[PDB]
Amino acid sequence: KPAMVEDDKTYPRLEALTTAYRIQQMRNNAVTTLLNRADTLKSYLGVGVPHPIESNLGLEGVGQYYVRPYYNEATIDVLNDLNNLTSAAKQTDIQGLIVSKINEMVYTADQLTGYTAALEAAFSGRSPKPHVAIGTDMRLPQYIQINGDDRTVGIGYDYTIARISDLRMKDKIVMTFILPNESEPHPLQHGVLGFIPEYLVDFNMIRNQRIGREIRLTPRYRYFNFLPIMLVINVINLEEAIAQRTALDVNETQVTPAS
Amino acid sequence: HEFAELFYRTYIVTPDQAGFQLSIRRNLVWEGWTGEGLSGEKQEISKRNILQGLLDYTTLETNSTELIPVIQSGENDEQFIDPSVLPAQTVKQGKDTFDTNFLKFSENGEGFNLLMLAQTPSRLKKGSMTFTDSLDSRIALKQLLISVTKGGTTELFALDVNRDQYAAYTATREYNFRLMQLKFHTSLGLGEESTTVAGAESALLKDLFDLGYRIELDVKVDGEMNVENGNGDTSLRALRLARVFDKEGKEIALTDSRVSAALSGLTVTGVGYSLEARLTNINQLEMGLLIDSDVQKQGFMIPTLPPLVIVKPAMVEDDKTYPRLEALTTAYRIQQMRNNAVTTLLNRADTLKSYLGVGVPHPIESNLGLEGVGQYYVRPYYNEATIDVLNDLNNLTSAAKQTDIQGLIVSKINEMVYTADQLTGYTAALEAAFSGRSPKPHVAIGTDMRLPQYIQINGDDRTVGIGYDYTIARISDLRMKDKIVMTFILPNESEPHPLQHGVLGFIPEYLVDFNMIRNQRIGREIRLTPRYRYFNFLPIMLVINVINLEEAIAQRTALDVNETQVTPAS
Amino acid sequence: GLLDYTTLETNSTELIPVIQSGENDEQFIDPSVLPAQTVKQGKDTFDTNFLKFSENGEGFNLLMLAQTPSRLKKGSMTFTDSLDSRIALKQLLISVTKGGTTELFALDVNRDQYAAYTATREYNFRLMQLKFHTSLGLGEESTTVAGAESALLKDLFDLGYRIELDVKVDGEMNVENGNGDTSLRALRLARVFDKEGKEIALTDSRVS
Amino acid sequence: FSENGEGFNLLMLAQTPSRLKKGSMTFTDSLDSRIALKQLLISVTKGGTTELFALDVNRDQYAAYTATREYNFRLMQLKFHTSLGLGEESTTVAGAESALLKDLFDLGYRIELDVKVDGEMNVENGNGDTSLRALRLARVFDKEGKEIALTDSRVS
Repeated sequence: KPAMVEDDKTYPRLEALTTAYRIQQMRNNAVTTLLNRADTLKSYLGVGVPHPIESNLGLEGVGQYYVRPYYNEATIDVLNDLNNLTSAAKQTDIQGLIVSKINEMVYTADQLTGYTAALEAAFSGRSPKPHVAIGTDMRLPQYIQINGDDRTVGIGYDYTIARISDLRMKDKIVMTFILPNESEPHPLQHGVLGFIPEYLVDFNMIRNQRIGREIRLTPRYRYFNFLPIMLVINVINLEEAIAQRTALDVNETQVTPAS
Repeated sequence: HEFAELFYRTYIVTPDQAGFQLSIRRNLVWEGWTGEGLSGEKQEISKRNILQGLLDYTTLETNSTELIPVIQSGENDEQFIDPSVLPAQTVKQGKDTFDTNFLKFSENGEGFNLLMLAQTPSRLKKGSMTFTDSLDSRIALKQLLISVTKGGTTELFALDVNRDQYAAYTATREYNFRLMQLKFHTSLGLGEESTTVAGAESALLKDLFDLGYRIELDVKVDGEMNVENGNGDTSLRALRLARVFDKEGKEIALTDSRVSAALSGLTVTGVGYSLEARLTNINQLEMGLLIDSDVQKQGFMIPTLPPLVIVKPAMVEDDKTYPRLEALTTAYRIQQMRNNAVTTLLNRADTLKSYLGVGVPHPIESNLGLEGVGQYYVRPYYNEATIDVLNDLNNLTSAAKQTDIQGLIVSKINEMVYTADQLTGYTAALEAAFSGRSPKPHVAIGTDMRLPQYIQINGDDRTVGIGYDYTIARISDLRMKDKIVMTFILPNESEPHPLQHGVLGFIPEYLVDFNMIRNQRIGREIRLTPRYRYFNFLPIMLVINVINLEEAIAQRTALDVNETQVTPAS
Repeated sequence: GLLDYTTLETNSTELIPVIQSGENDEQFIDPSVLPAQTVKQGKDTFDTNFLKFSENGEGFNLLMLAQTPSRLKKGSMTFTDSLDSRIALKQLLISVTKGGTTELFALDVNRDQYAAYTATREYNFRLMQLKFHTSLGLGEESTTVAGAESALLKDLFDLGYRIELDVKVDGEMNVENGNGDTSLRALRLARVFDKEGKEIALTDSRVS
Repeated sequence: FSENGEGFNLLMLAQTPSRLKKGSMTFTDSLDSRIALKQLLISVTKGGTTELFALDVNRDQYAAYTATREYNFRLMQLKFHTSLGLGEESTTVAGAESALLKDLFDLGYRIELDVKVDGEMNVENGNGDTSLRALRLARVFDKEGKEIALTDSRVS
């Protein structure tokens, strides 16, 4: 801005600066880290293959000292995997398919990772239950939230559901196990946010024979990942199944002689 | 009447203005400017709006502090690898364009100078390599390029190494004061789907991969760097095949005949590496992202309309030639408040077909030929859909058929409303433009006299959506027959605002009564001059068409079973 | 009127150009390019066309054209008839030529944000100005004469490419005299669009 | 007079050598409050001979730019609607009396041309446009301040 007249019209108040900072840092870097962690787990562990504890040196996370590595991927085809008998009950059936699949994924992960044993070993005098953290886009959660007659989103498992407007996580469901009640880094957590505060420094610069006031913020933050466990599932072709009705996969018993 | 005031809020104006003018400030983001060193380009470049940043991902991600190696022909062609193995890659930071390649390991050779090596065209004008360039606290490897060779065929693997056990430079307990070293010892695993660089699945390890096997490559690399003057050297110490695994993660001896035959001809060597460093200057010589604001202000003005009058002989009272005074008022109220509004709505529908295409969003300030100031707060969006209830409705019993059709149509409405909220970003616009509370997007449903009773009887799966409010508008006009029109409406505001769908430009007019001896006759007349117009702001709307409604009710359509290829026909 | 709309909505004061065929022919486009159409006001039917752009001075008098036979029988053009607060371009025409083939499009620029005569205070005190600069788009599945496709823009429309024409039009009008003028300053295509909303260069093989 | 295609960026056009040597100019390099037409260059042609008359049209009532009530908030417009004349003793190239208009000047006649020039200018990045829209001869004046008919034998 010009360094002879204050201008709150071209440059707004400090709030615009702070909110631009807040958006950039606290959303885009985190999304990059999460998706890159997904991709690197894909690259190293294959698909759906448990690994012996501390036998996968070459991928961060002190969590590998307590839990077997595990990454699995799944695909839901709502158009070809939904069951209807009446148009009035289609959304409940959609919820049924999605919740049943997520429950199956959670149970299989808990089965082959042995997370319960690690959890009970790490903390004594208490036996908490594994907590599922689920993130997704701005359209799906209300197809997870109950409507009339529906069952719990994961039986016996407590959960949290998050909202994000960014367009990578469109029709995406990402989940893992975390500890909600701890504020200091543990090997069991998914990751921690290393943070170093920045203070504002405002002063004049003479750049290429200039006269102008300059405002600078240098951020200091870094995202680290601990638990090498995560499940990535995507749902495709939803609105078509909602608008176009499918029904009644029928398997003939070939009593009409062909076998 | 309900309909006209539903989409067009009444805004009254005194007769002393020819129109109303709006002023809106926009806050926008953009990097680098013309100045006078080149005075580059006419009509300059484009500037982005910040609100688009909430939905996009390369809008804010900028890097200028990164110290990436840069090629200069005839200057540093010796420090880089031979480009005959891998062609140089192109990278962009700031506004410079240049080619890069992986730095190579040298054993007995001289160390390089990372600080100097990363001079980019932006720096050179700003000054070449002054004192106060100091490397950041952490410097780490990102990729390693090992050549797995099978029978003369070379495949390069850009193994992402930035994420691993130990790649962060560590301060030394002794020796000099700023000598940071690299002590790198681990095994890097090649997964069964670990792709070759530049796409393409690994075609060499397929033989082990088809059996589901994997190889363990241990890597022996050391290095050192000075964080004051940018000097340092790195050397590879050892690299060889260490272990081979099965699908169960059980050690398999290299002496087995099959794996040994599959491993015949395998030699692995390290080609080069790439190293990340950030130039933490305390004085700094970058221009960040410039932030400004611009103001676009619009002029809206309101004309008159053709007059209406009744004439009658000026000696008598009549209910024959003139019933009371109410006739003109009723005619005028029709004139104003129904046909013109409906015509405006339909013309907007046609216009949005003409411009936006079917069901495709556009970025912010993507078009200016569209009417309405609301175009700066949301992506434009127009989508249409039709439901063939005859070919789509589910029938179980003849008793619940109306409930079934109601559920189908309401589910379709929910789909469109939710996907509109997803694609437009209207929700965040409401969150921002008003800060006292976060109101739910208030939805209005306008349609003819036919449909509404098939929308609300009983058994609503979801009303119009959870936490959504609705208002049902009904009208008798024909050309709206058998359609559904919906949009987004603010019920709590009265003044012009970019989040209104429309505002009814209205100035009062009063009766004109006096004698005119014209055409050489005498009569009493009542001149009525209406002056109003409809002004609409928000460029978002959704429409739904229904066909075969009569066909489905009076003819059964059930169970389009989908036989799935069990009767042998493949 | 309760059911149909056309039983009402009468015009009797709007000023529309009228062909006298020999008395004001110079101020219309020639009939060899676009045949005149018949329109009705009140009980009077007549011919109308588009006012030619003033390529070289010679402004036009608006009241000299708006004598309908109903106004002819009403005697001389009344001296006190003044224009309304609003005067705007109701319809803009474009002619695209490729290889000698001429086609006309009807772009409805009515009610657009930058197409209303605004009061100007630099000259006199009853002068209205027009200042028209925007991008007039052409429908990918519409905009031929009232919609639908064309015979010269197939290559873009089949793949669905959208064209933006930048327009520079300036105009002035006097709401007491009836003298006014209108001129086209510049007219050409600048950008080409698609579904994705990202422009394509004018040098790509298909677009070129 | 640029009419079609690109306009002109004035800030590009004023890159004097000293400005090259000094580097770059400061932020928000803004134009003058007013913009003026310092000269209008018209050409007179009679039979194939062209003579240039440099009419300094500055300080006439309508050579000033004003802000628009639409578009951007920095766009200033130019509307120059007036009559320009060429006289016997007014400053002109090849003397106050030129060769192509000597006949009228000897008869004491001075010609008046109606000029209609309009334009656009922005004071933020230096881009703008101007177009010549109308220019012809309209009235002829004698040594006595009364308009003479164009159909009269001598003037015609």
